[PDB]
Parts: sequence; C-alpha cells; structure tokens
Amino acid sequence: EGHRMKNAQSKLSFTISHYYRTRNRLILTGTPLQNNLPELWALLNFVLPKIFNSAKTFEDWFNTPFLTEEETLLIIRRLHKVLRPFLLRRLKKEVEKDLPDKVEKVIKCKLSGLQ
Amino acid sequence: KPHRYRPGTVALREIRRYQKSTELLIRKLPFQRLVREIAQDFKTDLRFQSSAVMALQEASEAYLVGLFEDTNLCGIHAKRVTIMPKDIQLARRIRGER
Amino acid sequence: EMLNAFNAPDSDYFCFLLSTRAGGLGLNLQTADTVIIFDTDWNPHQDLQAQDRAHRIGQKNEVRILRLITTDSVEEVILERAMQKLDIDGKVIQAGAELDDDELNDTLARSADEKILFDKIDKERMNQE
Amino acid sequence: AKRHRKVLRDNIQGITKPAIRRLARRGGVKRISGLIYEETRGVLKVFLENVIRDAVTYTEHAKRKTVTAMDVVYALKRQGRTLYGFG
Amino acid sequence: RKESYAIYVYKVLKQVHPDTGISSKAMSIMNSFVNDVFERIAGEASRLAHYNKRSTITSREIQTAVRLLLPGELAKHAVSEGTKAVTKYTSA
Amino acid sequence: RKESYAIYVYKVLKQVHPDTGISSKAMSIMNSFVNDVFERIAGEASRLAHYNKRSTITSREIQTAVRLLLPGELAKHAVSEGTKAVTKYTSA
Amino acid sequence: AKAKTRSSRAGLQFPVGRVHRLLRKGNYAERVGAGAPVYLAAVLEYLTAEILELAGNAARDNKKTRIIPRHLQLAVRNDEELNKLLGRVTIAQGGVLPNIQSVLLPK
DNA sequence: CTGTCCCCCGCGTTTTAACCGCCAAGGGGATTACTCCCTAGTCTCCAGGCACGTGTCAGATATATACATCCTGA
DNA sequence: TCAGGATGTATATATCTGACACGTGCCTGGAGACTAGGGAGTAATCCCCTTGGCGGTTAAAACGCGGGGGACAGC
Ligand SMILES: [Mg+2]
Repeated sequence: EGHRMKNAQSKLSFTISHYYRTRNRLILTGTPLQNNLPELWALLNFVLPKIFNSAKTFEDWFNTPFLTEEETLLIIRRLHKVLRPFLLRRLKKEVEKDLPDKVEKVIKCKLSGLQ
Repeated sequence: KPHRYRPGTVALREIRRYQKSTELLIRKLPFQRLVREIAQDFKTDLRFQSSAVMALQEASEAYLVGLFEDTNLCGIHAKRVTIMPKDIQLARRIRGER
Repeated sequence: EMLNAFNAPDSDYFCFLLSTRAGGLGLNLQTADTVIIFDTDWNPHQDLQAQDRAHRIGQKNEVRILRLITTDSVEEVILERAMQKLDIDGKVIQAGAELDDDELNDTLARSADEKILFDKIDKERMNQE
Repeated sequence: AKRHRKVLRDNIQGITKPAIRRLARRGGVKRISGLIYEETRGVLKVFLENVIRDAVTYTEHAKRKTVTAMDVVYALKRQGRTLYGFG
Repeated sequence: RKESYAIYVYKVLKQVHPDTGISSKAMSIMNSFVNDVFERIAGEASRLAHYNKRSTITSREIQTAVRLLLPGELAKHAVSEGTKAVTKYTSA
Repeated sequence: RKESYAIYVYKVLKQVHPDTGISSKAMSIMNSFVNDVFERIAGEASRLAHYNKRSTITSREIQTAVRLLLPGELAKHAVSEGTKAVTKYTSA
Repeated sequence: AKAKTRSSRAGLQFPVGRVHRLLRKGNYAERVGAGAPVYLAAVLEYLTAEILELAGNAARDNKKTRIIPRHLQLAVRNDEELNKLLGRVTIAQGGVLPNIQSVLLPK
C-alpha cells in the first residue's frame, strides 16, 4: 500500500531513509498517486533516488496534463518508456476478463424537509 | 498489607518535582479548546497562531501558579494547610483583582 | 475476528460498516456483493480502492455499487472535482425524478424478481396505515 | 455510549482536577480542599476572557483575522503582565 | 497664562444639572481627571500606530484606544458618542 | 530583515563567560529583555523632557531616567557605566 | 470668511481645536487625523458628563447645591465602571465610602 | 487545648482522550505597484478664552430644642 | 424581654462671610484659504500556515474505596 508514501516530506518517508542499509526495495500499490504529478515523482524518487532534478520536474519533463497527439501521446509514450522498467501494471480485464460485469452505478436523492 | 506512605509524603515529593521542572502542566489541546471558545464571544471566525496559544498558556499558568502561591500563604496565615475557596477569594481581594 | 466472520459462509449478518480511510484498503473479500458509498471522495483513488475491495481474484458474484449524492448540493460539487481528478488516471492508462422507485429498482435489479420483492415491500409500506 | 457517544462535556472541564493539582504543587500547596477545583476554573476563565478580549481587540484594529503571538503579548503587556520570550 | 478645562467642565455641568454649582477644589479634580483620560487614550492610540507601523492617529486608533481603555458600558457609550460627533462633524 | 540584539547579547556573553553558550530560546528572552528596558528608559526620558517643556532628550535625561528606573546599586552602576562610556565617546 | 469653530461644528462642549493641538504637541504620532481630536473630544465630554451627573446626584442626596470633592468620591466609588476606570486614583479630599464589616458589628 | 467526624489522600483498576502522524483544501498574511487626497506648513484675521474686579448667597457656625440609642435595674 | 436616664444626635433659626458666579477688556491662539507630497488605500498574486478530521498508541484521567489526619466546635 505504497500509495500511502505519497509525499516524501512525511515522517514515514523520512524515517524510512533513516533505515539505512536496505539493499533492495519494492513498492506495491493499486494506483498511481495524485494528479498534481510531484507525488508520482516523490514515489519514483523514493523507489529510485536517481530519478530527479526538481520535485516538480514532471510539470515540464512530462508536460502533458501541465498540441494534440504531440504533447499527449509522444510525451506519455516517453513517460512510459522511462518508467517501463520501473512500473509494472496490468488490468483485471487484461488478466482475467472474468469480472461478472462493469459493476457500476450511482444514484441521486432529494433532501428531507429538515435537511 | 502493601506499603503506603504517610499522607503528605507524596505531596512534598510532587511539590519538589513540579517546582524543579519547567514544563507546562495543562494539557495543550484542552487548553486550546478553552481559548477558542472564549474567543468566539468577542468575534467569530478567528484564527490563532500556534505560538499565540502558547503565549496564552505560558501567561495563564504563570498566573494561576502565582495565585496558588498567595492562596497557600493565606491558608497558612489562618493556621491551615488545606487551601480553601475563601483563601483564593481573599488573595484576589487583597491583590485588587476583585 | 470480523474479517474471519465476513469469510464465514453462514454469516448471520449480511452487511457491515467500514471506514473509507481504514476499511477501504483492509479487506480481502471474494464473497463481497454490493457496495454503498456515503462518504464521497476528495481523492477518487480512495473510492477506487474501496469500490474494488468487492471484486478481487476469486470474486464469484456480480458486484453492484451505489453512490448516494444529494440533489443540488455540495456533494455534487465535490463529486465533480473528483471527476476532474480522474483525468490523470487516463494519462497513466494511455501511457501504458431521481427518486422514482421503479427506476431505482431497475438500477438495482439483477432480475425483475427483486423489483417484485420491493413491490411487495412498498405494498407493505402502504399497508402500514 | 455505543449508540450515541454523548461525550460533550465542556471546554472549561478540559482543565482537569489533576491539572489544577499540578499547578498548585508548583505553587507550593500541600493540601487542597475539594472546592478549589471549581473555584480555580472560574478564576482561569475570567483571566483568559480579559486577555483574549484585549488580544482580539488588537487583531480587529489591525484588520486581521489571525490573532498573533504579538497580539497576545500586547494584551498581557497592557495588563501589567509582560511576557518574555515571544518577541 | 495657564489653560485648563474649567470652563468646559462647567458648561457640561450646566447641561446636566443647571442648578448645581461646583467648588474650586472639585473643579481642579475634574481638570486633572480630564487630563488623565486624555493622556491614557492618547497614549494607547500612540502605541497602536506603532504596533501597526503607521504614523497617523485617526478616529480609528482613538476608537480602539477607547475600547482598550474604558470598561463595559463606558466603552460602548463613549464609542457611540464619538461616532456621532464625527459623523455630524463631517456631514456638516 | 528582522533585526534584533541577538548578536550583541551573544558578544556580551562571550566577554563574561567566554565558554558558556546560550540556547536560542534563552536568546529570544534576552532579546525581549533588551527591548523592554530600552522602552522603559526611553519612555521615562520622553516624558521627563516633556515635564520640563524641553524638546530634546540628552544624556542628562537618559541618566535621570535610569535613576528613576533601576533600583539601588544597580542604578548606581548603570549610571557610572553610562557616564564613563559617554566620556570616552566624546573624547574619541 | 464666516468663522465657525470645530467644536461648534461637531456640536461638542470641549475645545476640539485645543485637543488637536495637544495631540500634536504631545508627539503621540507623526500625523494627527482631522477626525481624531473630534472623536476624542467627544469621548472626553462623555466621560466628564457622566461623572458630573453622578456627582450632582450625590450633592442632591446630601442636600447640597454645589459639588465638592466628597461628592466626586462618592460618585466614582459607587459606580462600578467608573470605579474600575479610576481604580488607581486617589481623589484629594474624597474620603472613603461608609462601610463597616458585619463581623465587627454586634449580633 | 481537646474530641470527633468527615473528607481528602494514597492506591489499584479501568477507560479515554491527548499526542503524534497523516491528508486535504484553501484563505488570509504577507508582498509589490500605483495613485490620490489628507494633512503639514504658512500667512492672515478676530473672537474665545483668560486675568481681573466685583457682588451676593450657600454653607459654615453658633444656639436652643426635640428625639434616637445604648446601658441597666427590673 | 421593658422603662428611665444619660448621652448623643439631629433639627430649626440667625448670621456672616468668603468663595463662587458673573461682567469686562485684551490678545494670542484658533479658524480660513491655499499649496505640496508622501503616507495610506486599494488592487492583484502567491503561498505558507491554519483548520477540520481520522488512525493508532499509551500515558494519564477517572473512579471507587478505605482510613487516618486535619478542620472545626467547644471551653
Ligand atoms: Mg496491499
């Protein structure tokens, strides 16, 4: 649940760096971090204390969420290419295709007189 | 039977202990809530610097401790070792706080 | 205890209450069935986690979920901000009237049979005076 | 309780019996009657009302919404209780 | 020559208890009273200007100084009176 | 920039107990101490000059203010020290 | 060039002009706002008037038609807020309030 | 100085809220730029206020007289 | 508990004065008119610090409970 790592500023993250000799680390998460982008960087930096130059380097380095195919596909393609050996991700659809349905639905309701 | 100290032995230990040390004696979060509530009666939606609260507590404890010092003295004057509301009220009345 | 009890095939209870922040992650449950969201989510990922607690490898039954949003309110506002936040998921993926009972029953139906069950219930709701 | 917490007591009750006792110990009080605890709370409440009122008055004057340490200091200074260490 | 508030105090007295007079000792007391209040308010207004890194004492500073000087109702009414005086003054 | 007397207090400490250091908390206390004293002396000197209908604060007023502020021997030494310092200053 | 005093403009009984000068001569600040001495003079009047009212009442109670220091003392010491305001003030020839403790009085 | 009783203290057990860490939004405390208008400064005029005389009556002081108040024999 | 008496307090009546109220002439300090310039108001940014809630532990607060020491009433 490395998602929790989020912001490297945290005490958790801090004390982990003070675990010193840990010759090989691995992060498990069900999802990539917050949409800002630095969080993704922070985790990537945490995992591999090499991937850096600025905490928010991704805002420029992979300036897709911050032209069409050009700024999107090509940049996110290279995002993938550099993260290709670091992120492993497969979808349940890709893996099984056995989930009974899309299992989705939302509803809306009115307030009571008091509410 | 288990060991029990004569009443007052522990009291003196506490007195020595608390006079020797310097930390705050009132739980900080309870203190903050008290402050914030009081503040609402003069103006709502106020914020406090955390240091502002600390300033209030340093002063508040200093005040109450000083009060207890004088209160204690009054009890002694009346040949008692137990402080009573009458002693607090007197002390403030003599100081001119009421 | 509770987790084992959830796993128990003969569970006396059929439902349970969970903390988004805590229970949203803490559950392996292939016998999970339906999920109802009340808390709403400033960070959509937590709902994705909570939501998908109900269907992991080994999940046998069709999962249904609900999100209870009030009409014309702050919940809609927060919800839409959450919907905006989901865009980054798309970036990663590409890199690599509202109270009509019949309608509600339709959205909750697995079979018209449940609609029928509710019909009886609403008739009971009517029967109560 | 379980069904309803019902744990709302009072902010003045946040000053506990042992908290007061501790203050008294620093003061040098050997023995404390049971009515002291309530009396002490009353006194403190008043003290804070006066200081806070002055502090927020300075805050209002300056057209700000956050009461600062200096505002508290000024309040205390106004009342003849100069506090060192907070600038 | 030496100025005082004797005649102003006197006029005020006449506006409250027309028939009542006032001894010279009582008057000297009232004179020193006025000076005392004047100084307390002015003193607070002064440091208010310093606290806000300003340099002009206006009715805002004085108003605040009053709120930081007079107790309870005295403050409430003094502020009310000050407000009215300035209001009329600038209105006409 | 937020000027203070930290460096001066520090230097003084090293001229009295050269090996002794000082915590930053204690330093802020000393800083506020200096400000307090400064204000008290200056404040008295201010109204002192005012009492004599004078517009200039000189070393005479500061001296008197010290005599009217500090207690006992403390005052005597402060006065002695100030006198000496000024003497040297005007010489140089 | 019709002249009209600021006190009369404000409708006050205190010398707004004098007050203004005093604020400047007392060096309370670098600048003194035009509405400052007006506001202040009003306050000075307010407080003055309230005391005089009470003093006059004291005089009436003692069947006097002239306010003396004793009356001023009685006025200030009886009113709660004025007592607080002037809590550190000694009024010459005022005396003290009539007050004997019940513990000293006979049973 | 003495008796007595009650109530505060010492202490074991149990419950609970403070402390610390985390997470998220966001909104007031700062900055800077620009402008404008409010007040310092100055000169001229004039009456509001001050010192000084001057009358007169409000309260101080005698002066005789009627009632409250405290102490005691009853 | 009640009446007598001695003292004290209070109360009407002169009467007497000196301290306060009031009139007058002067003069300087306050008002008017005018000008400059810089302090304060005001808008726009930004970002750091505050706040609200939750998770999780654990020292501390609460609570009961016996019992001895002090508070206190009496003399
Ligand atoms: Mg996991």
